[PDB]
Amino acid sequence: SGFRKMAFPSGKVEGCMVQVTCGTTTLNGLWLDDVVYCPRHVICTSEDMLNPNYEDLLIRKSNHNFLVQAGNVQLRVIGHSMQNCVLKLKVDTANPKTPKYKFVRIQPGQTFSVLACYNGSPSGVYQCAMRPNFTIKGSFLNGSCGSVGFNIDYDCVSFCYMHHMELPTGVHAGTDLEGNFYGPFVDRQTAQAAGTDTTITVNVLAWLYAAVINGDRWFLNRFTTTLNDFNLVAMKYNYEPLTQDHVDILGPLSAQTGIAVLDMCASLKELLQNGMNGRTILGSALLEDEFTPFDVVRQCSGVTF
Amino acid sequence: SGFRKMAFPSGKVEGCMVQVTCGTTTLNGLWLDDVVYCPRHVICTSEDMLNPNYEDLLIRKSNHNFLVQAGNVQLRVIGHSMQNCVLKLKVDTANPKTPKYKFVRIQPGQTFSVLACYNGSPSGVYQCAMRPNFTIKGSFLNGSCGSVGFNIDYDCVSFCYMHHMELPTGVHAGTDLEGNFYGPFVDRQTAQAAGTDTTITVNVLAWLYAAVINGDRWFLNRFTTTLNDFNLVAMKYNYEPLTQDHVDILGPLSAQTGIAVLDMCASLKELLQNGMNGRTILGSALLEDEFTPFDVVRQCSGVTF
Ligand SMILES: *[C@@H](CC(=O)OCC)[C@H](C[C@@H]1CCNC1=O)NC(=O)[C@@H](CC(=O)[C@@H](NC(=O)c1cc(C)on1)C(C)C)Cc1ccc(F)cc1
Ligand SMILES: *[C@@H](CC(=O)OCC)[C@H](C[C@@H]1CCNC1=O)NC(=O)[C@@H](CC(=O)[C@@H](NC(=O)c1cc(C)on1)C(C)C)Cc1ccc(F)cc1
Repeated sequence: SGFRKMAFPSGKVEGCMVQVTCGTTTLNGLWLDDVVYCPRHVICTSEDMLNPNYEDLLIRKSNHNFLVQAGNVQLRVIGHSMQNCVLKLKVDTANPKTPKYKFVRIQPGQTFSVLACYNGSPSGVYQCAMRPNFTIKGSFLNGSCGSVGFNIDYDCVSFCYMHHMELPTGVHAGTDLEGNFYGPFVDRQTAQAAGTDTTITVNVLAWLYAAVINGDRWFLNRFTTTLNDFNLVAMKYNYEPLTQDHVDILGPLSAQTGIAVLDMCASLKELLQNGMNGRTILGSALLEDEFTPFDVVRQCSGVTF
Repeated sequence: SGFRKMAFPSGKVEGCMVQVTCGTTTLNGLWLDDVVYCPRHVICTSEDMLNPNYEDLLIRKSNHNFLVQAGNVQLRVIGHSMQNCVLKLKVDTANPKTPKYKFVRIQPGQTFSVLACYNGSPSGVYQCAMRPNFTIKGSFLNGSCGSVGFNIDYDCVSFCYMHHMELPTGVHAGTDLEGNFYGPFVDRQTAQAAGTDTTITVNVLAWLYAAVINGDRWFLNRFTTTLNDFNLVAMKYNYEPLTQDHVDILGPLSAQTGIAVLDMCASLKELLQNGMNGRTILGSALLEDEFTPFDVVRQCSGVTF
C-alpha cells in the first residue's frame, strides 16, 4: 500500500544526455542515434535574444562552432539543421545507449517525468503534469534548458518535453521534441501571457480513488449527482469541466472499488464546497490533480519497465 | 525557480537490479560485483513465516535452490551466506555496471530515493524520509521486497535501505544493506509496534527556507524567539525538539536568505499556533518535513552527479 508522486526510472534517458556548447552558451542536448536535439537558442549571440535571426545565424555558425560532449567524449558535428524551436545536430557517431523511443505530443492533464540536467549531467528526476494553460510547474535553474520530459510506454521512451523558459509566475514552458511549444509561448524575451490555470478535475477523482484503494474513505458519502450538476459547482472554482470521456477513463478505478464515478463526484463536490475539515487525504491537505487515472492503476498494480 | 520532491537519477541502481528466486518465492536482489544481496526471507515458506528460525532454513538450502536472473541472462550462485536479515549469494559473474558504492546507515530525518522494483525490473522512483519512529511512508506492493533506497554522494552510490515489510498502519520497515533493521522491527509476522511518529522540525525549517528562496515570503514575520521558547511550542504540536546541531545545519540557508534560524523559528511558531491561513507554501497546504537542508541546497543550486 501507499501512494507517492512516483517518477519513471531515468536510466534510459540518462544515457542520452550530453552537453552542447556554442560560443559561450552551454546547455543540455538529447543524443538519439546520430542526432543531438537541443533548444535552438544555443546559437543566439546574446543580443539576439530579443529578435533572433535564426536563418542568418544557422548560416553564420559552422559545424565546428558546436561542441558536443558525451561525458568526456567529444562528438564531431557534421550537420546542423533547425526544426521549429529545436536545433538538430548530426554527429558522426550513433549513441549505443539509444533506447527504443518515440516523439509524442501530450495533452493537458497528462503527466510525465523530467530529468533535470546541467552541463549534460543529471541532477534529479520528478513528476510533472501539463497544465490546462500549457505550462508546467517544474524545478529549473539557469543551465537547465535542453532537459527533457518523458514517459515509458511499456518498453519505449516517449519523449514529450524539452525545457526552454521560465515565466514570471515561477512556472515553466517548453516544446515537444519537434520544436513546437506547448501553449502560446516563443523562445524569446518578449511579452507572453499564460492563461488562467485550472484544476485538472479528472485527475483529482483518480487520486480520490487511489485514496480509497489505500483505505482513505472518510470523504465518501451516500449522495450522488449528475454530470452537469457537478460542473455547475466545479466551474465556479476554476475546475475544468468533466465530460463523459473522463467518466469512461475512470471506469477501471470505478470497478476496482465499486464506487460509481458520479458518487465520487458528489464526494468531491462536498470537498470543493466546504473544504477538507482539517483532515488529510493520502498525506495532503489539498486536492491533488497531477495523478492521471493511469498513474493510479500502474502504481496500485506494480507495472514495471 | 520551483521546488519539487526530487529523486536521484536511478540509472546507476537500475543496472544492479536482479531477480532472486528460491522455490516459489521471487523477489528483488542487488547485484554488486560478484555478490547478490536480497532479503533472507526468500528462503522461508509461509509455514515458517511467523517466527522463523532463519539459521535452520539457510542450512537446508543449497546453491542450486537459488535462481538468479539479470534481465534475460541467468547467474550461477556459487555460494550463499547470511548477515543479519540480508542474504549474500556469491555468483560466478561480476556485474560490469557496478558503481562506486558504499553501504551507509542513515539517521532519522534523513532522506533517500527508493527504486521500486518487481521481478528485477524497475517500476518507478520516489523520495522517502526515515521517520523519527524508523518507518518510511513508501509505495510498495507484493513482490517489491528487495527494492533498495539510496543517495548519490558525489561519485558514490550510498545504499541505505532494503525493503522488507508493511505494517498495519500502511507504513513500511526495512534494513540497511548490512541486514540490520531500522527501528525495533523484525522480518517476521509477529507483534511489532511503531512508536508514535513525530514531525521532523529541522526539515520543516529547510522547506520554509526553500519557499523564501523561491519567492514565497507571505509567512515571514519580523519576530525572533529563543530555542527553548520555540521548543516549548513545538512539543505541543508533536514536533521533535530542535537542537543546536540542526541550527548549524540550517546555517547555509539562513546565510543565503538573510533570515536567522531563530527568526524562521518564530515564523514557524506562528504557523503552528494560528495555521496556514488557508494558503499554500510551495504548492502544499501542509508543512512539509521530508526535505533535508541538503535536499534544499541540492535542488536550489543545481547539483549534478
Ligand atoms: C534555460 C537557459 C539555459 O539553460 O542556457 C544556459 C546558457 C533557461 C531556463 C530558465 C532559467 C531560469 N529558470 C528557468 O527555467 N531559459 C532562459 O534563460 C531564457 C530566458 C528566460 O526563460 C527568462 N524568462 C523569460 O524570458 C520569459 C518572460 C515571460 C513573460 O515568458 N518568458 C528566465 C531567465 C527568467 C532564454 C533561453 C536561453 C537558452 C535556451 F536554450 C532556451 C531559452
Ligand atoms: C515483499 C515480499 C515479496 O517481495 O514477494 C516475495 C514472494 C512484501 C512487501 C510488503 C507487502 C506489500 N507492501 C510491502 O511493503 N513483504 C511481505 O510480504 C512480508 C509480510 C508483510 O509485510 C505483512 N505484514 C507483517 O507481517 C507485519 C506484522 C506486523 C505487526 O508488522 N508487519 C503484510 C503483507 C501484511 C513477508 C516477507 C516476504 C519476503 C521477503 F523478502 C521479506 C518479507
